[PDB]
Amino acid sequence: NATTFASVYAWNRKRISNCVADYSVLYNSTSFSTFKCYGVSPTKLNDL
Amino acid sequence: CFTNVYADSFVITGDEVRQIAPGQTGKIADYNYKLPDDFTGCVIAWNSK
Ligand SMILES: *[C@@H]1O[C@H](CO)[C@@H](O)[C@H](O)[C@H]1NC(C)=O
Ligand SMILES: *[C@@H]1O[C@H](CO)[C@@H](O)[C@H](O)[C@H]1NC(C)=O
Repeated sequence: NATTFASVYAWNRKRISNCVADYSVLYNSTSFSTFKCYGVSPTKLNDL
Repeated sequence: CFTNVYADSFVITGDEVRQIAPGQTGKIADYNYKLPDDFTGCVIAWNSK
C-alpha cells in the first residue's frame, strides 16, 4: 500500500528482514487476483 | 453414473473464485468454504452482475 510503485524496467528489489509474515491483515485491505507459489504450498506459509 | 451428488451454491466476488480450489488460502478458503484435499468433483462459476 504505497503511493507509487516502480516501473517494470526499474523494478526496485527490497528485502524483508526480522518480522512475522501474516498475510491475514490484507484480507479486507486488498483483493489479490493472482497468488501463485513455487516450491512451496500456500497452506504451508504459516508453518515456515 | 454417480451414486451421490451435492450442490454447494454461494456467491463471492470475481477475484475470489480462484480460492475455490482444493489447496488454496485466503479470506474465503480460510474462514468461509475450504474445499477438501481429495475433492472428486467439478467447480462451476459464472459472472452474475
Ligand atoms: C474492512 O472492510 C469493510 C468493508 O469495506 C469495512 O467496513 C471495514 O471498516 C474494514 N475494516 C475492518 C477492521 O473491518
Ligand atoms: C492504505 O493506504 C490508504 C491511503 O488512501 C490509507 O488510508 C490506509 O490507512 C492504508 N492502509 C490500509 C490497511 O488500507
